[PDB]
Amino acid sequence: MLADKESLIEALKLALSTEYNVKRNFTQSVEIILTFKGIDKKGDLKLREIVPLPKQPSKAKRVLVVPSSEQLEYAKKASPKVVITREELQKLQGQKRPVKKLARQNEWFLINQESALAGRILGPALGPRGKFPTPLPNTADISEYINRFKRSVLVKTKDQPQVQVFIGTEDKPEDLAENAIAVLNAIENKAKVETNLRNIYVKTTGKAVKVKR
Amino acid sequence: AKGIREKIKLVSSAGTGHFYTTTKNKRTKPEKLELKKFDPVVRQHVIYKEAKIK
RNA sequence: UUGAGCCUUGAUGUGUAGGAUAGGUGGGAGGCUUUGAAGUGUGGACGCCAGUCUGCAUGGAGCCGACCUUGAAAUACCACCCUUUAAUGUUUGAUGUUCUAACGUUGACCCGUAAUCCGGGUUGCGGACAGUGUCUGGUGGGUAGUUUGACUGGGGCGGUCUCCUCCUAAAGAGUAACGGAGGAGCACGAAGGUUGGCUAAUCCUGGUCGGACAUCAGGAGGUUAGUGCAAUGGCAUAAGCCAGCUUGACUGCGAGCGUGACGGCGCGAGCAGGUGCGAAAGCAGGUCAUAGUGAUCCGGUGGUUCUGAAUGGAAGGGCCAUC
RNA sequence: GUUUAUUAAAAACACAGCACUGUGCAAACACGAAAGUGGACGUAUACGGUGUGACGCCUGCCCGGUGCCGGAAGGUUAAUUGAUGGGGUUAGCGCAAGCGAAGCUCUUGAUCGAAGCCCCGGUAAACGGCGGCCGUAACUAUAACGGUCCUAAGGUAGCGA
RNA sequence: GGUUCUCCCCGAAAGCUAUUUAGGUAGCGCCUCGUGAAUUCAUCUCCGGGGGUAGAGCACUGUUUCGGCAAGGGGGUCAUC
RNA sequence: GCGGAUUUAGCUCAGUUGGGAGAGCGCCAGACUGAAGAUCUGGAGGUCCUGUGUUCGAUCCACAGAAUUCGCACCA
RNA sequence: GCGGAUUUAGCUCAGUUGGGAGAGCGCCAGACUGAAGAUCUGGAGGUCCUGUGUUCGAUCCACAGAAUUCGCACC
Repeated sequence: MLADKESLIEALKLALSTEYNVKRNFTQSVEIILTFKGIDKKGDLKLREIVPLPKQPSKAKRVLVVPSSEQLEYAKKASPKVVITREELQKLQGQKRPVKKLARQNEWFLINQESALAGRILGPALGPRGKFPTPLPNTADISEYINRFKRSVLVKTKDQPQVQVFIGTEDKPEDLAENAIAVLNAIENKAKVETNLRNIYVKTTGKAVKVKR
Repeated sequence: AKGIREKIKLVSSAGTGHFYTTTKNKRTKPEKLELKKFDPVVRQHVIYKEAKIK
């Protein structure tokens, strides 16, 4: 395997100690790391793993929404990060600054099918630093599609040597290792290469733990 | 097992059932060439990869 | 002088655009600011030119960044990351090169000693040598050993018990011989099936691309045919056939038995489960079969609700795989 | 000659030179468990291998094979030395399934490595060794003269039972 | 190698498989002795067909020879072996 | 098959900036020669070992397989 | 008798998946020589022993037969 839960438990109990959680000013974060050996251009080790954290940490996710008018009155309630309507996409047709704002600081861009202008105005700003949009359901009763994306992260690499993704915050390393191994399962499920291990670490807003395994 | 143009053993385990057996195959001809549907659990003939994954 | 590690000390780069000398792998959008802390401005001295040095400012004004531009690609703020290898510290070894309280003194002077063993100190020698104790290597018939089938028209040869058919040998069975003919040291990625299919040659005569021949439509209707190495036998409502559909060749018991000397070798009414094969009647344990291995004892090995001299883990055993 | 009294009575041969050979010397041999006594009261012209076949000439040649050994340019791949990978045994981490570190230890054929020997060099006393078919002389046929065959190869330094 | 006094009936011990057999070996008898039992067992008269010991043919495949011609093949001659 | 290396012309092999794929001996032809050899020069010469992925572009980067090949497993 | 090689170019002989027939040598041509060999460059040289069968295809293999020929059987 890549790793197992206790060899990730033992190392998040290290990561959330002051040794590795060197504090700035807020309630801070932790991540699961995988760097590869023989990682090259072919395709069999390339990844995209959109993974809802099986036990969500203290700091939720940056979910943009684009509802159609009927479901809006509910989407208004799912606690979305930011919102734009099926309509007002027609006005964003040239506005670089708004686009680069949204691209750079949101994470998830949830879009109704009628909103297909969404395929045009965001790609060249978002795409280069690997975050993705997705077909929002048509229902009013929308809530677990929003809540999932409000607790998910992604295995970005398309050709480059590393993954490193958000997985926890300051308070409960044990559950956060069920988050950590879920990312590793996505990977060993998408890339049966196994011996392409350079290393497996876990990492805070700064310092990284050279994990026991 | 001992020879070259030989009737050899190969470890054929089940698609579900864990159970293994063997009797024959031969390196003399092309090899990409077997699985079956069979069952040493006997319940339902469905998937059986041979010693070989065809 | 040379092996293995470790940054105490180093250093292997110019192309354009970007007011500017851009390895990467990456997170996101902010980062420093106590005045002796930070840049930012502007001289001056060095040169293996890609290094730095030294002066003097102003300085809570804002400046570095997605934010505005450029490009192959950003740079503010942190994480992560040391090797090809040098200098020397700090762990530490080892061949040469030796000197020499090991040592050997079966070399001398001195000495107990009118003394062949022997006592012992100075010297003089070479030298970690000697010594033997295992492991690897063959070297030779320098102790010791065996006399290893039997078949024998007495021996030397040529042939067999094997496991195999036809002769030969006197029917339930057999009974060689350096005898007569010929033999197994194995066979499937199918030479695997359950339906369904039948009528083929040779030669006569036709006809693109011949010059014996190869799909052919008809003679006559002949039961004038075929056999992938070996063989003898199959025997035709074809198994030889061959195209569709596609690979049961079940896990478990069995009245009844066919029988033998411990293995063993053969199969089946009927009963279970549900097992796959089917319209229905209904069928059955795979290459055409004959030729193909272990006395068994020791081994090895993979799995486990089978155990394991008070236990509990557990050696070792049991079950049966696997040889 | 009186020699192996015992088959031969020598028709055995014990001579004796010598190229090479054992040892620069507590020298080779070691009988005896400890001798250091032969060799030595002695040096590789003392003493031992394996022999020698009066005497004096004479020992051609010929290295394919196999001896004899001796070496080091470089491969086969052992004590010796141990890259590693996999485990065991076990802290830490796990409501459990189970992950899983030092230390201790199991197990590598890591990488050197030539005794032999592929090899490289020399051996005349080291082991034995001299090939056949197709064509033949002013006569039979002698068998000088013949082209060659990757064949290791045809009676040669004599005197002729 | 060799039955150290006598007697009476069953009683060829003395052979199939063989045997890195050589008067040697595993069980075994046609044996006795002790349990046990049925028409169990044998020859006949009979039922019922497989055998191929004989025998006999010419059928096959192999052919006797003699007739009579079977686009078979020989001898002679014209001819270009 | 464990792992590495190797496979580009007839054979030995260059092939590491991914952009033109080749040298050497030998083969061939001319020159030379009297003929050849030798010298000299031009000319010849491929399953890039296999075949896809990645790439604008593949001998080249990745991988699955093979053969050539070095050491190597082994108490069924 | 069994087993085996062998009947493959003048000469010595190679050869076979099982589909071409080879080479040193010899002859001949091309020229160099008045000429010939060498050495040269091109052409050519076959009882593949026979029969039969397998087979795409037999020089080959298996089977049967001739005929040389080799060892052992023989005492």
